[PDB]
Amino acid sequence: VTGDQIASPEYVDNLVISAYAIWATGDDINSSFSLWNYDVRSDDCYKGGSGTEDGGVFNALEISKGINTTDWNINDIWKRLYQCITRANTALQSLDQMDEKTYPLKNQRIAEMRFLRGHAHFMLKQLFKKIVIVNDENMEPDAYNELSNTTYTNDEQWQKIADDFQFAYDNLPEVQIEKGRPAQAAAAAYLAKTYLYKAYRQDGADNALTGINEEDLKQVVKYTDPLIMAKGGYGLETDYSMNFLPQYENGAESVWAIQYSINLNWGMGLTTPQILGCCDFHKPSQNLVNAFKTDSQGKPLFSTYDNENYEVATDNVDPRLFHTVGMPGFPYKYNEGYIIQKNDDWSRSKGLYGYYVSLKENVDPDCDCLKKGSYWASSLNHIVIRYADVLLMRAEALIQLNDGRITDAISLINEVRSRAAGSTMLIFNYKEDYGVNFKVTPYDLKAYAQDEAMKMLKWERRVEFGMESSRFFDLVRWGEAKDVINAYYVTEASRCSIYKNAGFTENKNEYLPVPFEQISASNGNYTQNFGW
Ligand code: NA
Ligand code: NA
Ligand code: NA
Repeated sequence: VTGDQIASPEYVDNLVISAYAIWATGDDINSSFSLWNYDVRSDDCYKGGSGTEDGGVFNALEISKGINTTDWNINDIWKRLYQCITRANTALQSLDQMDEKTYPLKNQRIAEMRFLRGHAHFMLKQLFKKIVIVNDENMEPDAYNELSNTTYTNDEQWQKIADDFQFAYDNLPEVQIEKGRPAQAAAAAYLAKTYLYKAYRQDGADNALTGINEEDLKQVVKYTDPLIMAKGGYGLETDYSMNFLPQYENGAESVWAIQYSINLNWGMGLTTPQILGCCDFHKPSQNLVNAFKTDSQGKPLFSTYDNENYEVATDNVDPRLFHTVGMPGFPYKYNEGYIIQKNDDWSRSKGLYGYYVSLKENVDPDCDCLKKGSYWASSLNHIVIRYADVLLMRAEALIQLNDGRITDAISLINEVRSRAAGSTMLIFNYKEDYGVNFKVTPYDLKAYAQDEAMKMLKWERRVEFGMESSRFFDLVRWGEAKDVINAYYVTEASRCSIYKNAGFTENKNEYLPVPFEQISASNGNYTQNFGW
């Protein structure tokens, strides 16, 4: 009955499109949904910019000192991520009322919105730990006003996120024509990722690891099953570099990505190098550059890598370095017209934060995909889930299960590591032209003890996902952020003097404080993180 329809298809589809759109337009230069601004806490990178006071709140995060519950940036990322949840919930409110006879893709669209809701809650959970679960799109103002971030235990909060991805897995198609819409495999991947983070229990009052749960790990293994992934045709790109190039978007490795177009990615506006005039943020560390060094057999220098800086002429190196970090003497993003130098064209801080450039989010300066507004921004997609992460999540789970499948996990690591060894498509002249000694070899498929296998796993993550803003979150997952980050502060202070007085406090700095503005507005319903 035409005049009795509260919501037409067009209007509901517009709500759905709006719920996607906020992922491209809802963030900003100091609050990117990549969360790069927060991964300055890791051993992968430095804040950059003009100096320590250019984003003082982010300097404080970088060194773990002088962070406040009231900091503007902390409240802002909370609010921006909750705005994404609000839009997904608005769409669901209308979708729930639709008649499938009128709107045949009702259930699939519901699944899309639940997936987006899960994406936002997952990132909030990584950042803040103790979060509000806003999963009732039909909630009245009174119920809405009594929401709390301790209604659910830590483990239950992870379960609630998983529940959204589970629905999504159960209801999404295997293949999407419109690639920004998640497919079944993307829900499976994110469900697995949720269970992986859930498995490393923090079931006590503080942020310490209390156990590693096997049932959660079995869910990771279940939802990374290559038979599931095959239904969507997902797999490694032929060459690693293709993950980060405009003409290779939506490939087999792009399990799920945010779609930009010439809607540019303004949230990366600060991370362009100084050669474009601004802003030199998000700078690879010397520690990360050194982590690409390899031994005479093509393996990581597990205990010695960081003792001397990478030296092109003499050292074996992983090709992934040259897709991750732009270094002095080399082309910027594969463009021989822009050779990086140790000078003020390649530093906004006279060298304080060094001369490395993060390549992954940057494009060829001649790209038609690159525009200048207030800042320079491109249409390069942001991949939330790369297939390499599926394989390495699977390996991690298998290694933690330690139930006779560590050799299977090594085989998985080797699919990623072998791919890196061959990844010279746009850098194949670097031996002849620059003296680069490429050497990466897969591991022998023999019996490894669990701790050795886990070391190999962590190391493969390090070189696979440098500068992709999950390194800090991994260290917290693993319960070792204080030790790894404090050791990095000690070693990196001789290279970047911003770390002189750095120091991480365990059972405090594993997460951001819940923002005070939020606590205050909740009238006692929100609880602060341990140690804050
Ligand atoms: Na850092
Ligand atoms: Na690349
Ligand atoms: Na630079």
